[PDB]
Amino acid sequence: SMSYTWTGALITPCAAEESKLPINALSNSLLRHHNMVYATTSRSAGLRQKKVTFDRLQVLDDHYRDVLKEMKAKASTVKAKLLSVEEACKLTPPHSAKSKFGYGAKDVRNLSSKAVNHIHSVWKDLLEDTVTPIDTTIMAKNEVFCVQPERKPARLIVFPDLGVRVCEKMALYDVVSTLPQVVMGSSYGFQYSPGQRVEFLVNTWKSKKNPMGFSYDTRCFDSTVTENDIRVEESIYQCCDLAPEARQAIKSLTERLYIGGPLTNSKGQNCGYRRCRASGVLTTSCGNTLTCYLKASAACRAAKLQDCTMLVNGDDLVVICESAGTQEDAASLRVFTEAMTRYSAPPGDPPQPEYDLELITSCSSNVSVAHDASGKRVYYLTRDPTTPLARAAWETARHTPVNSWLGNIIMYAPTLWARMILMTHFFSILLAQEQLEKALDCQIYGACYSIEPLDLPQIIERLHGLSAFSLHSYSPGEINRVASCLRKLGVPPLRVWRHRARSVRARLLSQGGRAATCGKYLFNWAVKTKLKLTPIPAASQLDLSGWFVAGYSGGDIYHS
Ligand SMILES: Cc1ccc(S(=O)(=O)Nc2cc(-c3ccc(F)cc3)sc2C(=O)O)cc1
Repeated sequence: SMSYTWTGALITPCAAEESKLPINALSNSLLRHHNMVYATTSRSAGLRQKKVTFDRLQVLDDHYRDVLKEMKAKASTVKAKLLSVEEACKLTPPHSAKSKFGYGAKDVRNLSSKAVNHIHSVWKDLLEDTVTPIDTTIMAKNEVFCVQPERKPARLIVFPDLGVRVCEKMALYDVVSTLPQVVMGSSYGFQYSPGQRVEFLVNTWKSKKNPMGFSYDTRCFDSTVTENDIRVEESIYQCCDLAPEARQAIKSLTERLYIGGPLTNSKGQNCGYRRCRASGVLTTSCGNTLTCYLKASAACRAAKLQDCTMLVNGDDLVVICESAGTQEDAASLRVFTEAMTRYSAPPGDPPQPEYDLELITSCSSNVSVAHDASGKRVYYLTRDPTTPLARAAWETARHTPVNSWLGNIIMYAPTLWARMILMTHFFSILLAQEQLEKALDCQIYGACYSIEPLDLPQIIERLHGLSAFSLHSYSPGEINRVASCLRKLGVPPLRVWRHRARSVRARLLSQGGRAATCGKYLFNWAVKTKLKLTPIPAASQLDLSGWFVAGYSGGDIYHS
């Protein structure tokens, strides 16, 4: 079973593509080494196709079936509801890819008769037809990165028509939003805010007599997902207490879309056929998480890991267990990897045991420690700032659908780099354009949110605590990583950011209201004589319930 079969037709762009970093009057204030930043384009799609195309083989043992039985038992306690057409329409991002049937996302959100009538016809077809493959479009993603030691090819996105996507929501939004946590419990990563993820990892690490942990990187996970895997996923969904109509729709979507289907480029030409995970469907996140959890849990048993605790976020996996010594741990990991491989999940980078929690990277992030105003140790989530800064550079010269700088500030507010650079840089820009009150779209765990920059102090306090505005004395390793990134990209030093931050702060304070609050809390680090920094009122008015519940990457979800 080949993950993909190709016809030879190219994966084409739907518009002009820029690979080199766009430069404007503000670029140099952020970084000088422009040539280090690039965006992937359809021109490298061929390289990616070669990487993701291969045969899959699976050998399923009793551990695999035992874990699946446990998962099904838990799934049977779930009761999910079908979404109405309007509810599903409201979850559609305003700028989602238009339908080829005469209507767009805007029409969907407005509940226009034409869009609504077509959605109903698609739904009706799903109930009556459970065998005809559904068409999908394949595109090369345009993403920004920084040249790495060891340029990456564009990732591929595969998605069905807008009408089908709305139907996916009606049949599965509730399921993908609630089933994972019930089945995986504390191992389900998307139920945690950054701070809660740290808490879980730290408490788990402390729960072992001699902790040992490792991250497991499956090589091209989506391509390793087999027909068996996708049918097993469906069998789990079907354990739920569902309306018969939902069961039919889920069965149909699985047979006609999730298992595989024809691939069409932006020009309308047949590019080939997919027999693996589609990266752009509602169940991509839930499905990968379930499958990764199933295989990893079985592998932990096959390798005889002692008290293994897992944390899974889609294809991202981390395991923390009881150490049996350096030599034995190395042996256990090899067996774990052999098991994963038998399950069709071979590693890209071979896993290695770590005995220092800070050195374990999962979800492209790691736990580190700093100190608050009181001098107390505070654990927080951070990550290598390279990609975040590369994308900020792009966003500095071009307006984009997703403002990664905002999402990164939200998720990494306590970090040295987000505070010193991202906050300072963008608030200066917002001030100059008098766009402080303009809400911006960003993404959290794949879902899109419209957020007002002025609400950041409230958001940060609620999610990270007041200490996020006073962290200092960062770790040697974190300091070295940030310093390295600044040199690599050619970013101005601390003295320059502090100077700018003092100016931005002074300007915000003069604005009063929420702006003044942003200046007081976000930039207290820049002043020589720090201020009070006490709780904030309004903060408790924003509804943050739903932000960290489930993953929706590739799911075309809008939460507002
Ligand atoms: C957000 C923030 C908080 C504190 C400071 S600081 O200058 O007081 N002290 C500190 C500055 C650091 C630093 C390290 C590497 C760089 F490439 C730039 C700055 S690390 C640190 C520390 O306290 O451990 C700056 C920025």
